[PDB]
Amino acid sequence: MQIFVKTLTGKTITLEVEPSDTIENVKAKIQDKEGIPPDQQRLIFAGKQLEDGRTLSDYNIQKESTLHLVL
Amino acid sequence: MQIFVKTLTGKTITLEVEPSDTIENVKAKIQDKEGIPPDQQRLIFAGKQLEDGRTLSDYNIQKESTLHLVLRL
Amino acid sequence: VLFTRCEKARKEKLAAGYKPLVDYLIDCDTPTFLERIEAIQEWDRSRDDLYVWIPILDRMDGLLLKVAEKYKYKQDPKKECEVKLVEMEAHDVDYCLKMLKFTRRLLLNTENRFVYSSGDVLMYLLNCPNFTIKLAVMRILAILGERFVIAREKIVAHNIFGDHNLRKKTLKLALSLSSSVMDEDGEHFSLVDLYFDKKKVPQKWRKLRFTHYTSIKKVTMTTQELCEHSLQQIFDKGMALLPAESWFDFSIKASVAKAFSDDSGENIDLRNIIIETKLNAIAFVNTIFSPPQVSSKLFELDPYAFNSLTDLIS
Amino acid sequence: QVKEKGLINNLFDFLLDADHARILTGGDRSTEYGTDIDELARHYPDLKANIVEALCNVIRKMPSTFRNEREFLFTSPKDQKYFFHRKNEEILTDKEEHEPAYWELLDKGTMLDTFTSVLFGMSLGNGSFSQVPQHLEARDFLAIIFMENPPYEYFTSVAISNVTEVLQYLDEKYEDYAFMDVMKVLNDQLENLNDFLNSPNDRSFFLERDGENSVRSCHSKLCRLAAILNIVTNVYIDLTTLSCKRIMQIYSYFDKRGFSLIKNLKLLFQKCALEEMYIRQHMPDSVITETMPLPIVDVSGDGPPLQIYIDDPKKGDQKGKITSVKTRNTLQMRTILYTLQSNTAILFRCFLRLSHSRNMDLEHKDLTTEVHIFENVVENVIEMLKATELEGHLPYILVLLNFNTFVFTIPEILQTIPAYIFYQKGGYLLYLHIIRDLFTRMTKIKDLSSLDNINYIDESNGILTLSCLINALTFYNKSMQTETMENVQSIGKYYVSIDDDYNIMKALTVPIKVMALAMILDLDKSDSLFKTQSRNVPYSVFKQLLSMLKNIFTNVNIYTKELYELHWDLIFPPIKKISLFEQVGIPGDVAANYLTDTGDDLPADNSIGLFSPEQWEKYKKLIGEDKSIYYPQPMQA
Amino acid sequence: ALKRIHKELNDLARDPPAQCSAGPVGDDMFHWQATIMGPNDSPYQGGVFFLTIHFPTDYPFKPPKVAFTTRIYHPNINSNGSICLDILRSQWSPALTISKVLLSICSLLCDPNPDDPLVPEIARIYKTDREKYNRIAREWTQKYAM
Repeated sequence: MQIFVKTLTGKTITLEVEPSDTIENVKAKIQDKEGIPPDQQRLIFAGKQLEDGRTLSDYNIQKESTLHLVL
Repeated sequence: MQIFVKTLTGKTITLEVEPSDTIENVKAKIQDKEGIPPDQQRLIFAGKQLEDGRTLSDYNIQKESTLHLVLRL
Repeated sequence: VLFTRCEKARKEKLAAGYKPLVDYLIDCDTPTFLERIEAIQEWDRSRDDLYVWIPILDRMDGLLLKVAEKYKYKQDPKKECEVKLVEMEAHDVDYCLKMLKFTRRLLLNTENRFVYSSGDVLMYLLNCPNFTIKLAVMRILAILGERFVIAREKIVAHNIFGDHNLRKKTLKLALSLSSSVMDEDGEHFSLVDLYFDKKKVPQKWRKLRFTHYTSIKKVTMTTQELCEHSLQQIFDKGMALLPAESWFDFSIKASVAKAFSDDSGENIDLRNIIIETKLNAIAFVNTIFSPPQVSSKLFELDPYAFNSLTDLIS
Repeated sequence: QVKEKGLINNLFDFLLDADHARILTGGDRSTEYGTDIDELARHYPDLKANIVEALCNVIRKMPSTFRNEREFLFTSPKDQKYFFHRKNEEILTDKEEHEPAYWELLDKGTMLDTFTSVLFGMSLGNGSFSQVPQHLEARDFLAIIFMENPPYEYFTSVAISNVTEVLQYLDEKYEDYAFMDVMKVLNDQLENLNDFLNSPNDRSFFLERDGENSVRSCHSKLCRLAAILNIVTNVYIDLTTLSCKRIMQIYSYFDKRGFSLIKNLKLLFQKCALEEMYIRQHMPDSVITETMPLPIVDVSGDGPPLQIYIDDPKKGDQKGKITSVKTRNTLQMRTILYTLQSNTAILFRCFLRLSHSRNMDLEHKDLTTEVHIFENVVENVIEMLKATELEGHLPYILVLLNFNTFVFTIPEILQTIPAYIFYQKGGYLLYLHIIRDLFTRMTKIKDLSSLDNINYIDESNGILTLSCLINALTFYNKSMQTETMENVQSIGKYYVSIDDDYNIMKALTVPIKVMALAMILDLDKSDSLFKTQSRNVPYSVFKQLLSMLKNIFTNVNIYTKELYELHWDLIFPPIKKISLFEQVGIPGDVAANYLTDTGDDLPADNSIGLFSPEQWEKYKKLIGEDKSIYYPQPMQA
Repeated sequence: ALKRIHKELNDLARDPPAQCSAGPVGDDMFHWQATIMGPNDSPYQGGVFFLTIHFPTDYPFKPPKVAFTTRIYHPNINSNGSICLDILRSQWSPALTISKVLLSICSLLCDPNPDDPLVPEIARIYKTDREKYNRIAREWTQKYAM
């Protein structure tokens, strides 16, 4: 399903993910769309930083969710 | 037909729906009457949640049937 | 207390409905006012807001002061002079009790009691050597402060709990007697046993032995001497051999000894009064001290308090 | 059953009863009740019409329940006079509460508190309340807010706060629902006070009329006006609330209703300051300090009117020691006057700011209206300053100077265009004359050591003179440094028939410097400022003069051969020529097009042929002997 | 207050401000964690700041308690996280929303209030030396906010 990712320091994009996908996979997709490696990407949602080891299901991230990127 | 929705954190509301109506229509009407976005809405009937793709007739929801509304994050 | 304009207007409008009652207890002379307040025992209505009773309380607070100053119990901050251990006349004792008991009853049957503002009158009267007045004041103080622990905050309008002098006096009162003692024979004796014939009063409680450090001032009084001397005589004796600061403490211990010196009706009544004052002091200190502070100050020093309390309520 | 039986009507009808309204407490509980009614409307859209109809019906019915409950001003038993008359009088010293509290004890008071809390809750709901503008004209909504004969404390009450929230919500949603109506209400209220505003300026209106019912009537009018002004300044006209639509609405109002409002506000502030001064001159000092109006709930004290204490204000606890009927009446009067003055000053500052808040682009009509408003406000301020002589009115003059400084500044940097109009009308020359007179008066002061220890402002002549002189010198200094002036564009924005385009701020900076330097030289010629053998001037005054010298000798990169008077009707395309053409018969659009094409030049002959024969005759007849009044003219020395 | 907090969170979710984000902590809707990004052209620009918000049982009739969990340099912000803001102290109204509070805090970040500060030292160094205040704020943000 589709997800919304706004770059606070850049532009906004949309991605496709699955509930089981880890935040590391999301960061890898962000790198593919932009280029910055996951280590430098900072992911924020609902006022809490997103951890690579976790996943969307653990964070309860739903469809059309809007996340924030700091780079 | 008329159904009831009980908000565990409030009062009960009434919805005018039909058996063929999908759960998405019910969620939209619940948002209209309450203002909660449909994605934040979780509906429970007889202890089981409801899938947006299915219809009321699929879940065997009939006239006067009372659903429960909960929110999950 | 400070009320917002809307709150003050609402309170005034509410009190406007109690005007006949206020005129009933305010348009009468002092003896009639006393005989009228003493006739108010049961509440046939919901708990009245204490604000509507402000005119009455002040009047009572006016009279109590006249008795506090008459015996000089009012401690003057301008003077380092202490308070003499002088008993109150029985007439004055009844006069003060008639109003203190009514204050207890009123505080029991009212809410929004933060408006209660007498405060210092109770502090002054606590210095009275007579133990009935001490019991009444301790009862009123214990009913208060219970709100201050239920809410733990909020304007209170007396704030007497902060003072360290009152804390020290209350701790001394709560430690009067011991919930359990080891008699000479070695058999445990708890204060509850005072109401059963299966045991005898320990000889330790029957004799007075007070020691204070300035160089060590000692007052010793045997059972026979305590029986011969009156309570005021004992206070006079101790006052002549001890520094001022210790007098209050002595006034407790002596009063305890004289209570247990003989098994007379007056002595038994004084025993009951002292025990009730001890329980009320425990209740009060439980509300103006942190749990660890209470354990370190009272329960560790008096371990058998809980067992006696449980045994006394059946 | 609910719809037929009208239970929704019963949900509101009980709010017209004082007992139920008081029970609802008019706070939190009433807001929750309003939100609950809004949620009831939301859950059953079928009931929205009934709920709105019931709300409108109760709003319409509420004014009928108002009545003259009681009186707020009481004559003194000893002399049957409301206010003191001599500084040596005596005080009855009653035991009553020092400050009266009437509003919450009135039936309509608590009723309005509760009803406005309910309305605030419904607005918080953001549901059915959005439909009250329909089938309820604002002329009826305002009928409950601005009731006749309110208490002196009405403008500072929970009802007014809730009404402010509700009106802010409505203004944000419906921009033009009520602004015109409230402005009309304010103007009509000011008109009703014509007797009080136009009274002689040499004596106190109230003290002259003391002992008559006219005092009570005027005080009730002033209380209503104070409530109106508080609402206007808090909701509609505020520097923070000045939106583009708001500025356009103000322009439209002043275009289609005239400028009588500005004159009425000038008169209001002038008379309020005069009343405060005169009243303070007939009360014992103890009452003066006992009736200071400054500690109002939510004023903060900043801004005019300036407060002249008698005891140091950093001590506190100065109020409530002594009370009496006259003392309470004086307290009410002073509170009302203070709030009126403060709100009038805020309104004048907002009027002088207007579009420059947003820097939005303006059409010719909007620019002309803005400059007209500036001209009216500045001329009214100058008239206010000129009205009263400086002898014996030092407190009033100090308040006036503080008001002028506050009005001509941005929350501070000078407002360049209003200040330019101020200079063109002779305001700075008046300030110079006042400064010289105050300097001569200061030279008469017996000693100056005390003047250097000014922990606060008193009624002493020396300290008042020092404060007035310092205020005037500070205002003069702020108009000479380009760092503290709004950087408005050059005069080319306004005129085309000019010799040279010059930056308005820098061009204005020159004449002020010339006047200040001439004044300093004249003072030197008197052997006062310099050449003295003793410290004949306090430190602050000499520091201000040194700053003036430093600014005067600072350089600005313009030459400013001469300055052109700024007139609203002469802004290109000038309204005078357009109006003349309209009188002739030509449409305004054609006149504007011709003026733009010909570069602001009158048609000497009909060779262009756009004037009809009779039109040409009328044009030649109506021009007048002088054609110089249709072009900007240089400003005289 | 639950009906109010629900709609506040819904409003934030529908059109969240890109400057800040917030949500419940441990599903306790009365406890919220919020994120703020330093305002542009400010010494704190580019940083991330965490805040803890507690909603009183009588919300919105009383202001929420907002504390800066992350260390920050500002005249009106104390190291313990306490905030000195008008809307949270005296200018609170039920009409205000948490999003408006976050926007006001973000504006205050680049618009301090030296005349009425919380920690005197920061206000004094700000008034005496603007450049030194900017430098120290930048260093603190780099140390902690980044």
